[PDB]
Amino acid sequence: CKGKGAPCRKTMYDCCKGRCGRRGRC
Repeated sequence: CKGKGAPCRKTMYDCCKGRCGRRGRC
């Protein structure tokens, strides 16, 4: 999974601390 504050993938909610944000970061 991704990390909070780190640029996640605009694919889905891969963030380990929530979902991806519109700003490109979780």
